[PDB]
Amino acid sequence: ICGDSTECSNLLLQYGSFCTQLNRALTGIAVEQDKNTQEVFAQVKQIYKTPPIKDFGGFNFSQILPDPSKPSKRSFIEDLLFNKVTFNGLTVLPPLLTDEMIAQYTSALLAGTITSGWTFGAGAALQIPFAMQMAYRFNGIGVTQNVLYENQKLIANQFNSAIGKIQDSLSSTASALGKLQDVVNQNAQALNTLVKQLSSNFGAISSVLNDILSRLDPPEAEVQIDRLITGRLQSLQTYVTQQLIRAAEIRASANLAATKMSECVLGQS
Amino acid sequence: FQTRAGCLIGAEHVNNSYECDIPIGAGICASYQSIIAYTMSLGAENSVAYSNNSIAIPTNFTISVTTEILPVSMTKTSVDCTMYICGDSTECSNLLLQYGSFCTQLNRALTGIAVEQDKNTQEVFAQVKQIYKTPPIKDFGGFNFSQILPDPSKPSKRSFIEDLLFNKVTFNGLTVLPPLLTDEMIAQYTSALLAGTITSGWTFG
Amino acid sequence: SSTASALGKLQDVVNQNAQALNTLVKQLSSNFGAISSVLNDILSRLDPPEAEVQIDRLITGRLQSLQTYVTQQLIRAAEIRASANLAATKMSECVLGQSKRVDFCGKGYHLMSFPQSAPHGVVFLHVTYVPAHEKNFTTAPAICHDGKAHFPREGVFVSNGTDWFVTQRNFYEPQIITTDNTFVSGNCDVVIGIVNN
Amino acid sequence: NGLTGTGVLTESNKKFLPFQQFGRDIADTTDAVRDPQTLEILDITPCSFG
Ligand SMILES: *[C@@H]1O[C@H](CO)[C@@H](O[C@@H]2O[C@H](CO)[C@@H](O)[C@H](O)[C@H]2NC(C)=O)[C@H](O)[C@H]1NC(C)=O
Ligand SMILES: *[C@@H]1O[C@H](CO)[C@@H](O[C@@H]2O[C@H](CO)[C@@H](O)[C@H](O)[C@H]2NC(C)=O)[C@H](O)[C@H]1NC(C)=O
Ligand SMILES: *[C@@H]1O[C@H](CO)[C@@H](O[C@@H]2O[C@H](CO)[C@@H](O)[C@H](O)[C@H]2NC(C)=O)[C@H](O)[C@H]1NC(C)=O
Ligand SMILES: *[C@@H]1O[C@H](CO)[C@@H](O[C@@H]2O[C@H](CO)[C@@H](O)[C@H](O)[C@H]2NC(C)=O)[C@H](O)[C@H]1NC(C)=O
Ligand SMILES: *[C@@H]1O[C@H](CO)[C@@H](O[C@@H]2O[C@H](CO)[C@@H](O)[C@H](O)[C@H]2NC(C)=O)[C@H](O)[C@H]1NC(C)=O
Ligand SMILES: *[C@@H]1O[C@H](CO)[C@@H](O[C@@H]2O[C@H](CO)[C@@H](O)[C@H](O)[C@H]2NC(C)=O)[C@H](O)[C@H]1NC(C)=O
Ligand SMILES: *[C@@H]1O[C@H](CO)[C@@H](O[C@@H]2O[C@H](CO)[C@@H](O)[C@H](O)[C@H]2NC(C)=O)[C@H](O)[C@H]1NC(C)=O
Ligand SMILES: *[C@@H]1O[C@H](CO)[C@@H](O)[C@H](O)[C@H]1NC(C)=O
Ligand SMILES: *[C@@H]1O[C@H](CO)[C@@H](O)[C@H](O)[C@H]1NC(C)=O
Repeated sequence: ICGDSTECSNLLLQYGSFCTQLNRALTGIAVEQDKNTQEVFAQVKQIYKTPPIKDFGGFNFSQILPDPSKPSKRSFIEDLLFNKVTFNGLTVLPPLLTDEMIAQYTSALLAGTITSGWTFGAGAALQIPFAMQMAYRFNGIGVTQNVLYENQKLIANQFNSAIGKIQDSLSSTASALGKLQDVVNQNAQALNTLVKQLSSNFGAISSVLNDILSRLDPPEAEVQIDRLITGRLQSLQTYVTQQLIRAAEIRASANLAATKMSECVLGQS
Repeated sequence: FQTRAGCLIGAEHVNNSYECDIPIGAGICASYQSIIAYTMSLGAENSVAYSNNSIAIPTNFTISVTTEILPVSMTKTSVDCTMYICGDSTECSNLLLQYGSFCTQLNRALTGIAVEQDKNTQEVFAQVKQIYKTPPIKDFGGFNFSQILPDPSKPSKRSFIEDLLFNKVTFNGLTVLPPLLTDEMIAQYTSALLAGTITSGWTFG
Repeated sequence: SSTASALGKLQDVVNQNAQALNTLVKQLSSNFGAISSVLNDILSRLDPPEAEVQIDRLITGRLQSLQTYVTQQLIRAAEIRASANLAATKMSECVLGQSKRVDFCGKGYHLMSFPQSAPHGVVFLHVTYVPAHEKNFTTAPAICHDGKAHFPREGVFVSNGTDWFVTQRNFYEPQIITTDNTFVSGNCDVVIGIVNN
Repeated sequence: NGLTGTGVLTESNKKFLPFQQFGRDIADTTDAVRDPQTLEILDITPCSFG
């Protein structure tokens, strides 16, 4: 509102404690974002590792396991996803968890569910050969475990074909990740209009406060600065309210995602 | 120290890695010994012994009891316009008259909120049709629910745990309205639910 | 009883409500650009023509403050309603019956639950079953006998080194293999892992 | 030249053309000016804060 001006700060002082509330709301939003990430990804304690030898009954997980060649230890699909999608008093704060830590959590979860089955979600991980785990899952859905032990080869073949096909479809068709891009675009547009609103007269004689200070007598400079102050404060309030609504919706989405990871990854629903 | 979040003065960088006490950012945080800043440690490291002809079967078991706290309601409040902004001034009321019907919308919103709170409590707790009562003689196969069942000796008719919980936790035109359901009624619902699930199992649902 | 600060959610909900109400009542003592924050002094100093202007300034400022308070209350009420719906669903599923969705109520295989009241909420006591004291054995997917393949009706084959046994999945309990707890399906020349016995 | 502002002045290589006087980047923020007595393309940068 003021841009480091003593007179503007003094005038804003007599408008009550709006700014403490605004800053509190924004800080709450930031902490809420951090909690969302933490509670959706931090769901295990031990950081499991895949064995050096990979014989998963003929199945091939090379597309999804981390690649030691790259520094980030990200999977092929994770790299494809990352490549697929792209001051005046405002600041951006870095997230608490870095990308490498998130990748490490994902790798730990996947190794745990790929070696011990669903047992690692309740107590301590207990090893089980992968074919036996698949037989258990077929028994769960309502098919006797004879079918898997008699069609293992074909099952593995079409599983590999499907994973390759989804990799190719993701690589080719760029228009695949729409929701994340929409969220980013909405945030960027909100920031753009918020910063563009600073260039309005709001009924005053100029849109820049420095010229008003350096050109005009204080006694009505209070009037002009009051016009500027009320306009900018109203715009800021609107922006804060919109941010609160969007953050609430994002929190609901994060809760759904956490439930899905807990129910479908750690067990068969 | 120089971090992706900025610069830090007053703490000593270390090359260890412990749990995260006071999160700072960019995957690093600080703690007290002196004050030291380090990199977050995601947790312990282990490699499960996978093979293609070896499994692990448990031989014993434990029974665990955990808590889970959930808020269900908040206080019901109401606010009057003319008492708040005007403070019993005729001219203030006359001036406010021409500002349209904002105050009707405000009062409507507050009343809706209060009704919503009452509905929330009622739908959360009133899950039963009859109040069941445990028999005076209690031989539950060796299990002991004394700390959980209500104690008739206390005037409040609350259990030990409920008393612990209740003891532990702590005008200018605005008013606070009492909730529709009193504490004793809520305790009665809880006791009915708990006796029904102890004796009848899940069949009473 | 001993450890405190275990009920942070209810406490800081109460604190949020109290803080909002307190700042709302505090907001009454600001000039908002007028000559004073006390009504009568403005009234009993000036003539009406600008007294009304000052009154208008006070009125509008107090109006935005009240509007902001109401909006914040609405947001908080929506959040609390979502929490209450979750609590009602948990009470319906994990108290009146045994739940199967993993990690919905408690960590481990859920058994049953108890409700307890709170000043503005509920407390669930979840009872769960957690295995321990594991042992490592050699296994196999099927058994060859007379050229036929045998699979367990419900269980898994293990061996402590000799003679093989069938057991249930979640608790060690070996039993001699019999035609009563195993079933046959075809000849054993296609399964990968058959063991002679 | 009557334009008041606080910042740090750095030599800029922006290629003005003989009729402009001062440029800007976005949202009406004077980003570079031309001094009257030397005709030099400077660069305005806000002082550090955070
Ligand atoms: C699992 O899949 C990967 C990739 O689909 C296989 O790696 C391929 O191996 C062949 C033979 O060496 C090469 O010609 C390809 O160029 C490799 N692909 C890539 C992307 O590097 C891997 O062989 C598969 N696993 C098994 C056991 O066959
Ligand atoms: C599980 O079976 C293994 C079979 O080797 C037992 O030995 C462990 O083997 C893994 C694989 O190299 C090692 O990482 C462990 O250190 C071995 N254990 C010990 C105590 O040295 C193992 O004892 C069995 N039980 C458990 C709980 O792992
Ligand atoms: C399963 O675990 C329980 C609990 O640790 C064991 O019960 C204990 O057994 C020891 C030795 O017999 C006694 O000294 C303890 O007093 C027992 N505790 C309780 C609470 O009864 C039990 O022995 C274990 N069973 C197996 C087969 O390992
Ligand atoms: C159920 O647990 C309660 C826990 O308080 C037991 O009550 C205690 O019992 C012991 C042994 O009789 C007494 O020394 C204590 O004074 C009792 N405490 C209280 C607060 O009364 C109760 O006995 C247990 N029930 C059974 C059947 O064992
Ligand atoms: C595996 O378990 C079986 C079942 O108990 C063991 O067989 C018995 O072992 C005891 C101890 O030597 C003998 O006294 C019994 O005569 C055995 N039973 C039979 C029917 O022969 C077997 O020894 C165990 N093997 C290992 C390696 O632990
Ligand atoms: C389990 O894995 C082991 C080793 O990975 C397999 O042992 C191999 O068996 C084949 C079949 O005769 C031999 O040709 C190899 O020489 C063996 N390898 C070693 C290192 O001994 C075993 O077949 C696998 N069992 C399965 C897949 O059921
Ligand atoms: C399980 O038993 C069968 C029959 O006793 C074995 O099959 C024999 O295998 C030998 C060696 O390959 C052949 O010379 C015979 O002609 C086979 N006979 C039949 C009827 O198939 C089989 O090898 C045994 N499996 C194991 C792992 O020992
Ligand atoms: C930590 O390790 C780095 C090398 O990565 C080394 O330069 C440094 O001296 C070590 N100690 C501290 C306190 O940073
Ligand atoms: C202005 O006069 C000074 C004094 O000699 C000289 O150094 C400078 O180059 C002059 N600038 C212009 C634009 O005439």
